[PDB]
Amino acid sequence: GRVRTKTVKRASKALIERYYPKLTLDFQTNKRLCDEIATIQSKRLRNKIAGYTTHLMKRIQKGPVRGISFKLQEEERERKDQYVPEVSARSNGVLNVDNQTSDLVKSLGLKLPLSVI
Amino acid sequence: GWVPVTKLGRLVKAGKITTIEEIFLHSLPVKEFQIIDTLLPGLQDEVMNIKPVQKQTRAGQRTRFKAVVVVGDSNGHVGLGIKTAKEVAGAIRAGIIIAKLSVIPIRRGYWGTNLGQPHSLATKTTGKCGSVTVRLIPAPRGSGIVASPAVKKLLQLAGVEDVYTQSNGKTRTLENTLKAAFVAIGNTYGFLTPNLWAEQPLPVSPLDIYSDEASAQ
Amino acid sequence: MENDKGQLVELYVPRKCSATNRIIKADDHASVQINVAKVDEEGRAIPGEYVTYALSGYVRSRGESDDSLNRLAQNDGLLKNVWSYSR
Amino acid sequence: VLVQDLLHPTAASEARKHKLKTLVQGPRSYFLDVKCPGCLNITTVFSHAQTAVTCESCSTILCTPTGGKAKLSEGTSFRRK
Amino acid sequence: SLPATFDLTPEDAQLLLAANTHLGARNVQVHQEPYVFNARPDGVHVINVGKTWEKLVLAARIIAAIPNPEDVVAISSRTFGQRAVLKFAAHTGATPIAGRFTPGSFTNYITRSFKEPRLVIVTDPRSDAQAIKEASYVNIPVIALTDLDSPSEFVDVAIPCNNRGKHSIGLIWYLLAREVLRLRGALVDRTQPWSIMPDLYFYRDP
Amino acid sequence: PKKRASNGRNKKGRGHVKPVRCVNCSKSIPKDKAIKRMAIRNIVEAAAVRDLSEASVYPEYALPKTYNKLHYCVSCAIHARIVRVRSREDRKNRAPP
Amino acid sequence: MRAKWRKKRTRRLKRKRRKVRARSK
Amino acid sequence: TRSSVLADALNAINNAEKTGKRQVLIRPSSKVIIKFLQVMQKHGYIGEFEYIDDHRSGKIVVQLNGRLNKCGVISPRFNVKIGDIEKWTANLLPARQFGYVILTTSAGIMDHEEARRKHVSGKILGFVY
Amino acid sequence: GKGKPRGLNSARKLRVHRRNNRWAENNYKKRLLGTAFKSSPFGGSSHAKGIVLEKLGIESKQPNSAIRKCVRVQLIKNGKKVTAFVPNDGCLNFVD
RNA sequence: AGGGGAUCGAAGAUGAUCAGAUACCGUCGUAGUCUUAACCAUAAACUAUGCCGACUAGGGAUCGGGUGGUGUUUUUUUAAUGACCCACUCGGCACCUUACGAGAAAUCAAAGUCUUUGGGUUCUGGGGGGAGUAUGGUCGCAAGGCUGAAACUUAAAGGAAUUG
Ligand SMILES: [Mg+2]
Ligand SMILES: [Mg+2]
Ligand SMILES: [Mg+2]
Ligand SMILES: [Mg+2]
Ligand SMILES: [Mg+2]
Ligand SMILES: [Mg+2]
Ligand SMILES: [Mg+2]
Ligand SMILES: [Mg+2]
Ligand SMILES: [Mg+2]
Ligand SMILES: [Mg+2]
Ligand SMILES: [Mg+2]
Ligand SMILES: [Mg+2]
Ligand SMILES: [Mg+2]
Ligand SMILES: [Mg+2]
Ligand SMILES: [Mg+2]
Ligand SMILES: [Mg+2]
Ligand SMILES: [Mg+2]
Ligand SMILES: [Mg+2]
Ligand SMILES: [Mg+2]
Ligand SMILES: [Mg+2]
Ligand SMILES: [Zn+2]
Ligand SMILES: [Zn+2]
Repeated sequence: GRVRTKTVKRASKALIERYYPKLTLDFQTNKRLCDEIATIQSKRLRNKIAGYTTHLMKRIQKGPVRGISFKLQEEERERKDQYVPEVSARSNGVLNVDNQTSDLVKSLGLKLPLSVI
Repeated sequence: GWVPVTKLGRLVKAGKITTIEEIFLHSLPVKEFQIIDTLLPGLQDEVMNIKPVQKQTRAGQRTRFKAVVVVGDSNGHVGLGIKTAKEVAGAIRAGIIIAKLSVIPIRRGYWGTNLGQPHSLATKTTGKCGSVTVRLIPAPRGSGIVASPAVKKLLQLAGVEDVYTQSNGKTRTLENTLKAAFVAIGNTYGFLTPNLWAEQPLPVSPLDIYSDEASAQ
Repeated sequence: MENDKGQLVELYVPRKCSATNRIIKADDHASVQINVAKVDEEGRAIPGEYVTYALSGYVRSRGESDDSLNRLAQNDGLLKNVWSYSR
Repeated sequence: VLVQDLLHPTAASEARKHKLKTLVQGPRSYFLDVKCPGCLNITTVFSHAQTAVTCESCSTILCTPTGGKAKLSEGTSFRRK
Repeated sequence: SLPATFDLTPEDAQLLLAANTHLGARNVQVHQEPYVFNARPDGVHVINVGKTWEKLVLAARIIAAIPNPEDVVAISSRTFGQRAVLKFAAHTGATPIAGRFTPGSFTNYITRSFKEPRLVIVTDPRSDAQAIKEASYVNIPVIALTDLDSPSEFVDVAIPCNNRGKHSIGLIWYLLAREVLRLRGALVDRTQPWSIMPDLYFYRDP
Repeated sequence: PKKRASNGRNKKGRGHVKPVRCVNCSKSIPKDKAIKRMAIRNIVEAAAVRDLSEASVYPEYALPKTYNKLHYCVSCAIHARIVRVRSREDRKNRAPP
Repeated sequence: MRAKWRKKRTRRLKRKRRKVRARSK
Repeated sequence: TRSSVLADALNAINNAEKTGKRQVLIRPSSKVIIKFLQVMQKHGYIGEFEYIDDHRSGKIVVQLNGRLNKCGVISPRFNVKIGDIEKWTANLLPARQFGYVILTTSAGIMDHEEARRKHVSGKILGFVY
Repeated sequence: GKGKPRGLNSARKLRVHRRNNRWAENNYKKRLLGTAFKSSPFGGSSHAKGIVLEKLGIESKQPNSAIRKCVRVQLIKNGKKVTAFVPNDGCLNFVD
């Protein structure tokens, strides 16, 4: 069956790591990119490579790849991860504690908003 | 050119640490074999043994050599290395490197009268490496190292001058015999004689002091 | 270690653990050295200057490295009401 | 653990130990003064009495014995000392 | 030693009770017992939050002192504190480790991940034990977020938590960052809280 | 060297237990040993409940079950693969499959 | 041979010898 | 049945030291124990120790200060002639420069250094280093 | 502990018990039982001379193969017949 | 020895199988298998691990006992009482994890507190064979048990683990 070897996949993470935004989703343009940015000893290997690299591209778009990150995705992750809400804790109705934990509050030097369970 | 990959080698290559005891003092784990190479030239290495052992292919046989190496100045610093190689003088080299990595501080002492610089040992100490167990006893001046040639040579390079020994177990398994004579003369600095009862402040550690001159870009 | 004429022989004098007074071996690579910051007039941690304990491998391996360490802080002031002798 | 006030154990833990295993061994048992709501006789007993104790007369019964703490018979009073 | 400033202030304990760090492990362990304040009926174990805070500040004290900011490796592999050890790492230098710890980290220098930190801060001693274990091969101290049933072996200063999720790991990590910023650096006049949100250390899916 | 700290099965604290007969090859093994299995089934079997439920009188009728505790020598339990040679560490696992 | 069949063999030997000896009071 | 009492004492101490503790419990409390504990404190191998009055034979809490390697008993309490102390110290002491072999002489219980001075001897109790 | 009595008054046991145990030591028992004087072909003496009865060509053990030249001698002092090896090339032709 | 003698079943007999098949499998079946009154004194009679004492570590079950719980559940009304639940605690059958420690390793909470060698104490071993033989004694109706050599012979026999 058609299971791509490591020499192929290795060089797929390689091109994606580096030249990500220069890459595409279409076989034919990448297939040409591989000739500029990289040296590959035979067209079929080059094609095999270029073909897996693009398969990856087509699925990196629909969510990140389990072991692959690059510049523009790292930026993408920083932003979207820095979401801050309207706070939560806050408090929306005092502090809801049971007892003993109250005894912990009292036996400490603290007033706080009351509640017993 | 030595290009240190660890924080420690950096602070060594810089002349920022001048003594090995500095490393011991802080129990800093040494990893680059050049650290000791610089911290301690004039460190002779001795070839103990090179007996071949054998295994199998997915069928038959396996030839490979087992080199045993002792490194030591002759002054409180000794190492022990054991390596196997596909080659001969390959393991030998590799062993030495592995030996220096093991270089340990020796607490020589006085048999009695503290006249004119230590000769024997602090105390009776003993080590054990699976079955073989060696035990060294402080000795009068003129006694000398009373041990089986191998163990003795390890003790010469160790910096010991006079000491009594007593073996136990299969002392014919040389590799095991030495590794315990090693464990033995390395356990000296572990023993709480009343001198060290004295209170100390504990130094700051060259890893925090020269911390700037330590880390990478 | 002295000698004939009192001169300080013996290559090096080893640290002693601060929870068991037990010598820190040159190969005791689970032996740890904590460095805690002294704080000047409110807030600002004084750089360069530490309150420092040393905890040996054996204490740490047996998991005593927190309780023991805690007693040590509370008794150099660094803690209030956490450790408690009588238990 | 590792360092502790052996000479001064807590109380709530000293009361959790076995009778013989405290700092100095001591009995967990007491004595009750027991009478019945009819008579006026101050008959003092032991927490783990092994005998069917009665009031001086009246053929009454103060407690029945067991595998431990005695069983004060039905309606009866008791102060502990 | 430490001024009345450094004392509790019910602002924090407000957060700590609300972030529910005070709720702890049903079955404890023998080393965490001083931290235990009391046991609720129906098997619960109330941590003494003041203890937590006292140790937490102590952690900061040590996170500081150590010179260079970045060789203070802060570790997680637990989801619930991966963003947290990132956000902390954002503020104080402190090179972060979220996800796979990769054995051969502190030992083994040939690796493409050879950290040589001067201090380690962990979130769960259990699920990160391989980091804990490895630290002890190479003299590195360990700050750690224990609960009541946590493998206290090969840690050092330990801050009690809930680490059963939510805000309990977020807050402690957040709070740590606050006092490492307070002490030295830039936050100052510790009386007033922080512009920086507390829900910044939390976990999402979404 | 010893292979199980269970030695053979589980006694520990007795010394002797009555022996049972192997259900299969009629051996004799101590009940404390003996690979034991229950064998509860339906008399009518799978395929046949159809004709059975059909051909009967009675409102649907409650199916009887047949019950049988089974006992096997190590020899016969192994061969009929009721139990299998597990790994050095696998052997430890007392867990039911 | 098996330890116990060895044991058997020698319990037989003894009887044989015991009876050959017997042959003189 | 208990046999030496000064055995189980020294052992507890020895045991408690090894496991990192800085306090022990010693039941029961013989005078021989205390005098030993005294000799063992005179050179600070232990710290403060406090008798506990059960209405019985006693307990003791000894405070440990590290630096103890082994406090041993020797049983049976052999007969040591004066020039045989030289021999025991040879055998069961770490170095010529320290350590102790405490005895029982008619001149009370004492470390071997002391007996060496007062010129006395008797049985052997054990050793400390 | 140890499995040997340690009493200050136990010498008898420790004494007889080893005396009892020296017997498993071969060299000791040979000496005590005077095997030397009894079963040994010499008296115990380091040498003996006897008269050569016949020449023998005993073949070697495995894995060797040769004809070791020996002689059946009859010892003068006690008439015992034992055989002895005759060392070195063709020395067997020196004895008759 | 008496009783008993269903079952299974040494010996034996048979049918198969095999080159042979005194076997394994199948069939018949003696003694035996049970009991009483006498013997016997041995088993891998095993945990292949003496007993009493002390000490060193973490966890969950479970058996017996006891204590504490304005806990649950049981009635005709919610008391006693029974079972059950939680914590504790002795004393058990064990299990789990650990590994400071021990070991040749397998592994071991003892097989640890042992060259930093001593709590008290009973027994046994001292290369492999010859050999549990010979001999003597003793007990036994007997089978046998207990006690138990040497001449000679021999360079290994043996353990644990590893890779084939
Ligand atoms: Mg041995
Ligand atoms: Mg087998
Ligand atoms: Mg069984
Ligand atoms: Mg049995
Ligand atoms: Mg047999
Ligand atoms: Mg027989
Ligand atoms: Mg027969
Ligand atoms: Mg002839
Ligand atoms: Mg037949
Ligand atoms: Mg016929
Ligand atoms: Mg036949
Ligand atoms: Mg027997
Ligand atoms: Mg015991
Ligand atoms: Mg336990
Ligand atoms: Mg009670
Ligand atoms: Mg039981
Ligand atoms: Mg292990
Ligand atoms: Mg040969
Ligand atoms: Mg084998
Ligand atoms: Mg194999
Ligand atoms: Zn009354
Ligand atoms: Zn079967």
